[PDB]
Amino acid sequence: VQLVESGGGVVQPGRSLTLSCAASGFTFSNYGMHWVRQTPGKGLAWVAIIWYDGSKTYYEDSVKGRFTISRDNSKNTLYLQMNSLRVDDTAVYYCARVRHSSSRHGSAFDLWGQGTLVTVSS
Amino acid sequence: VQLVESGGGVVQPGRSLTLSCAASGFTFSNYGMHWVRQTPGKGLAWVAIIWYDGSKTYYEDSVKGRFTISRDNSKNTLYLQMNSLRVDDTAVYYCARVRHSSSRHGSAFDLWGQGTLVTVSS
Amino acid sequence: VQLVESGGGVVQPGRSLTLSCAASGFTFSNYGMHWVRQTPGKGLAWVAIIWYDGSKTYYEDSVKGRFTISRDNSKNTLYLQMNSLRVDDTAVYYCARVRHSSSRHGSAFDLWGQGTLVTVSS
Amino acid sequence: VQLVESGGGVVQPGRSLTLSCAASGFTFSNYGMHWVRQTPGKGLAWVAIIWYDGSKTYYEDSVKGRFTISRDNSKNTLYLQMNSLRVDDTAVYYCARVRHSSSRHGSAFDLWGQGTLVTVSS
Amino acid sequence: VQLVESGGGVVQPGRSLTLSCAASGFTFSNYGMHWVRQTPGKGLAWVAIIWYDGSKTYYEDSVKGRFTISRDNSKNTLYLQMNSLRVDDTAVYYCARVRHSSSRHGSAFDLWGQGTLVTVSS
Amino acid sequence: VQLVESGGGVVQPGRSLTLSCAASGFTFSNYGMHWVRQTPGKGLAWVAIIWYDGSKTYYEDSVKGRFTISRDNSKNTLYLQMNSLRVDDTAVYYCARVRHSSSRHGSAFDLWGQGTLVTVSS
Amino acid sequence: VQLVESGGGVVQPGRSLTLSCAASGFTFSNYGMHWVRQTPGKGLAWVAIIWYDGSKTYYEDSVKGRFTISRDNSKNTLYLQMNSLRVDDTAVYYCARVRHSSSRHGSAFDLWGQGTLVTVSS
Amino acid sequence: VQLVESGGGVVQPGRSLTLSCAASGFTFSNYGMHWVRQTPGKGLAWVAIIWYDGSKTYYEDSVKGRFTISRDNSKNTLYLQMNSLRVDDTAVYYCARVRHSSSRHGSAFDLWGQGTLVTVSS
Amino acid sequence: IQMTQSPSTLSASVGDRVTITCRASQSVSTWLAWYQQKPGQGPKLLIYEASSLESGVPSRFSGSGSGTEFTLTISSLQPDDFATYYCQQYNSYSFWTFGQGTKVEIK
Amino acid sequence: IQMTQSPSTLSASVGDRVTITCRASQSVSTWLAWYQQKPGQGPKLLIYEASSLESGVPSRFSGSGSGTEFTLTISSLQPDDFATYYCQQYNSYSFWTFGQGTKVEIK
Amino acid sequence: IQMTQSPSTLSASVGDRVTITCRASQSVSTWLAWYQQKPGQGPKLLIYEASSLESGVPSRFSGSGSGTEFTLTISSLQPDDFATYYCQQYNSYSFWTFGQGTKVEIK
Amino acid sequence: IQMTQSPSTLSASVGDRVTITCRASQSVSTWLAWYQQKPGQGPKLLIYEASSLESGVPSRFSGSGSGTEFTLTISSLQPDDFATYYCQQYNSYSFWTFGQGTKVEIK
Amino acid sequence: IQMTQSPSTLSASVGDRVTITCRASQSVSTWLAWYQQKPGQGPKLLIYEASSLESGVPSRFSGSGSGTEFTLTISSLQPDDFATYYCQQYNSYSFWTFGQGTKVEIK
Amino acid sequence: ANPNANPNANPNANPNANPNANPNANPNANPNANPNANPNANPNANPNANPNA
Repeated sequence: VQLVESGGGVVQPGRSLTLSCAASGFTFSNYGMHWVRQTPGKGLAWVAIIWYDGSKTYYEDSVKGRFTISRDNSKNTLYLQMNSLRVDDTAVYYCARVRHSSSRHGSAFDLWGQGTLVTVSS
Repeated sequence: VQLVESGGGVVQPGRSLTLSCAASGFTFSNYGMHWVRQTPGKGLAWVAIIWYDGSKTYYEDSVKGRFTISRDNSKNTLYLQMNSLRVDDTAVYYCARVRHSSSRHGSAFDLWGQGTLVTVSS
Repeated sequence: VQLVESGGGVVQPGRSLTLSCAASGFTFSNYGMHWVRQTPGKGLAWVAIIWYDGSKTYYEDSVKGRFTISRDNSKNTLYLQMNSLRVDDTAVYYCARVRHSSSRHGSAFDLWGQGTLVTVSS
Repeated sequence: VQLVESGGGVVQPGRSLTLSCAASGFTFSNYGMHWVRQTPGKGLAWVAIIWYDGSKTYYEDSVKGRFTISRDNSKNTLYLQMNSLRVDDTAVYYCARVRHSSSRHGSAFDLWGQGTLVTVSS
Repeated sequence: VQLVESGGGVVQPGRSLTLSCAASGFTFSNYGMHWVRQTPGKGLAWVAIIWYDGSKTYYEDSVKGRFTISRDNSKNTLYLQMNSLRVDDTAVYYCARVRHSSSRHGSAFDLWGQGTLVTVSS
Repeated sequence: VQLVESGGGVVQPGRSLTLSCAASGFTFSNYGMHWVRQTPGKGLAWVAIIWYDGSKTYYEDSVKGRFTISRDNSKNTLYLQMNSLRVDDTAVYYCARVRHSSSRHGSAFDLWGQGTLVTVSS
Repeated sequence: VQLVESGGGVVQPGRSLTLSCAASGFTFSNYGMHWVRQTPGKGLAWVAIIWYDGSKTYYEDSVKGRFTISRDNSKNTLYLQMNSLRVDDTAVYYCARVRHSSSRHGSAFDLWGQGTLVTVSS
Repeated sequence: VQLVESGGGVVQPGRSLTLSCAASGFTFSNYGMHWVRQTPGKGLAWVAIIWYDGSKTYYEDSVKGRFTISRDNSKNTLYLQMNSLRVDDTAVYYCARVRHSSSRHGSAFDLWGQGTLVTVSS
Repeated sequence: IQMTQSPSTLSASVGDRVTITCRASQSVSTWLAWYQQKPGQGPKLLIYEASSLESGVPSRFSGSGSGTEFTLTISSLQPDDFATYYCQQYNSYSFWTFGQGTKVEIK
Repeated sequence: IQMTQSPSTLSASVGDRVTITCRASQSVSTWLAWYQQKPGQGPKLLIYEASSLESGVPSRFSGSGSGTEFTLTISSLQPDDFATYYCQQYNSYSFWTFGQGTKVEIK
Repeated sequence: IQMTQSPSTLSASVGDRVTITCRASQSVSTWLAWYQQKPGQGPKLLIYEASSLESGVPSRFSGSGSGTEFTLTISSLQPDDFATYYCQQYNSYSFWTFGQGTKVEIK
Repeated sequence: IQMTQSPSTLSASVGDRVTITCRASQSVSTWLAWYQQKPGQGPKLLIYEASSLESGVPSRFSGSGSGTEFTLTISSLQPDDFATYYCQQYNSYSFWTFGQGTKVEIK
Repeated sequence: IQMTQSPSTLSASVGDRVTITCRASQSVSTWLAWYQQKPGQGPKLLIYEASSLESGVPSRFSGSGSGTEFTLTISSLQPDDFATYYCQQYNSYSFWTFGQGTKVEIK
Repeated sequence: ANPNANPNANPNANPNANPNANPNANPNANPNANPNANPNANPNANPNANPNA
């Protein structure tokens, strides 16, 4: 039961970079997944959520209109297409899996990835 | 973001008229919407609410049983089907979007349309 | 609008009886409802209360643990399961609806049912 | 309409046993099915579910990774294959058909088989 | 785009009568068809569906086990074979072509035949 | 109607210890509770109060800023999280339930727990 | 692997034109082909499909009944018999081969012809 | 019902080798045939297929353009002419017959040959 | 889902405005269609998905609604449009059921 | 979600009135079903959605309740109603769980 | 579609119960076959369609499954059935691919 | 299903990074393709199923997305990569449609 | 919802008792979770709903509180448990936010 | 306390809602599904077809 990302690297400000997140060992199409940053010198910061179907997506107020999260249940893969990058977004991006809850109020992130480093600089 | 209505015009008393309200530039299936009149010589007056699903609805005390509001989330529209119109109902009808609130007490109307003039006379 | 009960009859002391209360003509899932007794020779007496959701119930001090009030919003009904019936419980049972109130203090019982007769005797 | 199981018997712990469930008299390729245990001295226990196609499948948390459920819509037959049977898994296994529901929330198990006995002992 | 029924007439109760539906002017083998009854004094009532291949059929509860719908893609025809007719089943029978829909939820019945009267009496 | 506590022990001065209180047999989410000490050689002494919702709390003048009281209505629990203990806190901690009263002034403590011994020593 | 077309030219409106498409280097009888138009000033537009044997064809709604697509597996050649041409119908016509897919949902057009010119004017 | 091949041996890389595989005891003119490789250290591998007439042929992607399979219905024999052999072609070549199936999806290989060893080395 | 219509009979003249109300016993989302059956013929589709218009139908006919309240509004009643109109629902997991039919009559 | 039924054993005679009560440790709304397993056979559905009757079940059986309290009532016990009655819940995001079941015996 | 077998090697004795598991990378529906190759011989068909038996093979062999998890069960091992077993799939639009194969040895 | 591509014209130099965005008016799942048409030739497939690469295409080309937002990413622009790129969708019950096409020019 | 933790750095020795305090700027009810991120790895959930333990978490960890004051108590600190602990809130209508994180170091 | 419906509430999406698979969803066949021809289907040769007479 493993969850690994990829697609990081160094890109100049204003350029677009796309991340991927391959899930293995569990039924991926049953879980709504999150993307979480970890900027050094700051705590974890939430980024986006995909609602188990692609039907509903919510973003942090600082990434609306520049980040597009979409999932592919057929290949067990997430995507966070990042457009118009700026120097702020240099952070490690984590995938998160929402725990099953016997209610309607959601649950915490149990499965976390290992993180892919995104550097935005000139 | 944009919120434009239609369906105005002139009808005789006792007839029925249906208004529409097309929402563009934002996710419509996440917001509970309102309808608001504006009679010249008087202030705004609330008319009806729709609870983000069509599950729950509320009306002004003077329009119960004559006005029916329903929404179509697949096409991003509202429909305030007005029946048994009277000379009182001469007004301009606006749409309103309920602002997101981090509580359970709702919030104010943040996005308003340009209004359609509905005239009832003989 | 209308509010009609059922499920009355005659049962032996100690038996269990289930009452029903079907509501029509209004949104039943919006109002908290009550059950009220009427023992001949005595005025009305309150029995239970259901809090518009089934979340909160409060019973009379003499029927705590022998009466269970529960509501079904989908079929527009009320239920008052009466266990360990005694000879004292011979009374006509009414349904009551709490009036809409613009405060945090509730209101009086406006819509009353026609009442069902429950007789316990040997 | 008839639903009968088969394939039960006595095996040693750690071995593998496979059950089959032949459905007759109804359109089998339209119903989601279940498997249910009945351990003597205990109540009925749910085991697995198959989603009318093989597309989705959920298991009880005590049998995850040891039981495999799969269906053959062309022959009108279910299969629950047991791997690494333990002393606990001795019970009677029933197939359960999910009732047709005019909604999105499923329904109860109406048509139950005669069940087969699975004994694990040394 | 023509759709013509046939096979109507007068039969005694308990006897078997078979209808046909000759399509013309379009690809019959591309559409799923329905049969709809019209008993005078009532509205239209659905009877059966055929799933573009003969693979899936669904019937009304009052005709299950007595009506057998089948199609012939090679001659562009339908067939509703009735067995054990009753005095209830006297009506006018229409074919219906399911409209092409860019989704998985079906569509309305666009093309209707002219209908043949089936009379069951003694 | 049973009230039991837990979380006692012996801890050196300056450490943080969290007590607990389990409620069963009554609707715990309807009552405001207390915590009371019983130091041998002295009488009882009030410590904290929780206002049925967590909205209001009050403390003894000698434990303000060191003892925090909070309750989980979903799990029927109370917590008195104690920080920076002294030798003067050697006492037995009880839970107390405030009796229902038909006024705006409250009532005495009707249901008392058994008590957990908390000892602070070097 | 090559796909070469012919039969284009310039004709007056209302006439009939026949295009061809000779395939070589692969088993043409195994492939369902398409025809695709390119009108300058506009992107590509789909025209017709042939289902690997002649059983099924589908046309764009604007060319239904005027374009007749057909194939001859013995000569490895498509045929698009065009009737009643209009000034709209001038564009470059491409053949497209459907890529082999290990599913039932089709695939993209991998092999494309060099295109031929069909001009209509008075 | 016997399937025996021939034409094996050891040849140099770059040379071309042709085998023969004759059928006896059944109507070879009615059943399509396969060729299957068996290399040491790896499971079976499929090579080619003949569609009961020689009209249609399919190869593994690793042998396309170098292998040519054909049949002689009069003598009940298969011919697989290998060209441009490589050292990776060292395996045992098996003739296989497709089982008769009352459907259109084919069937497994029921009748198998004995195998000829072909080794390509310097 | 029991499907009901109102009014059962509607009198109107040429050039008037006509609204026919269809009410569902249960929520049918936006899956609904309106037919028109002239006497002696077969019903013809007018509105599908309760809002869109079938190809070829004159722009006079229009409809709206979602949930359990639907209406069909004719902006200008012509001599052609005097016929019975039926309301059909095809919900997600529900079968097809029709209304009782409202007849538009000359006044 | 743990479902417990009381009483576990319920003696009754022919023509009596019988009530079997099922309690849920967490709110299960109206999603609940009652079964009947005569010994040596497979259980048969009697009530679904806690109120409705499965087709073919006699009108004697009825059920009521919502939230966490439920009750199955038999208006008149028959000679062939002496069997174990079970309780099931199928909530929104909760899996299917069964109660321990109550046995009805002759008196 | 890649076919894998588990376990690669399984030791068993005469009369022991043998189960061999074949797993699919992509769902192959019901189309699958099991073959048996003794050293120095040509493999023979045992199970076609993954459930039915080829004529002439003893009833000891049996198989079941659908989707991606297919297993072959030998109820009573014999000193004849000691051979290498191969898993083949022939899906609708996919070509014939074979698994690596498992081998059984005398314990 | 109306398909739109943006930006219509994208000036770039050799060795730069180019991303072309394709947006679908409705959800087209993962069924989408990308083409490249040099002037005077016939288009050749680059990406099918919105993620996979056609055989023989350079590894520079890459794409991602599902639903309504699809992008094509060229890691290192080459002097033979200056051509018009088209977006195609083939949903389950929808027909094949193409976008207007963006032209990548020399900066 | 602004979420803060104290103390920022907590020196402790093996076998000592550790308490970490998480304070929320608003009422988050009981919706809160505790994490643990050793250097170079991804955070692992320990406590969910502020009291319950995730499967596989050692029994040493425990948490309590409601409203705006939460604490995480390690009954016996092990050499394994030296890592940075994060506090998360997921209220009803509020989005997920994380605390700054307290680092537990050897004394 | 007022046990009524509180008509002034938050009528919005509730973004922190369970984003999971809903195991109890209807596992049946959905009879009201598109019975049409699926115009976009695999038009290829189906290499695994009956190779006999």
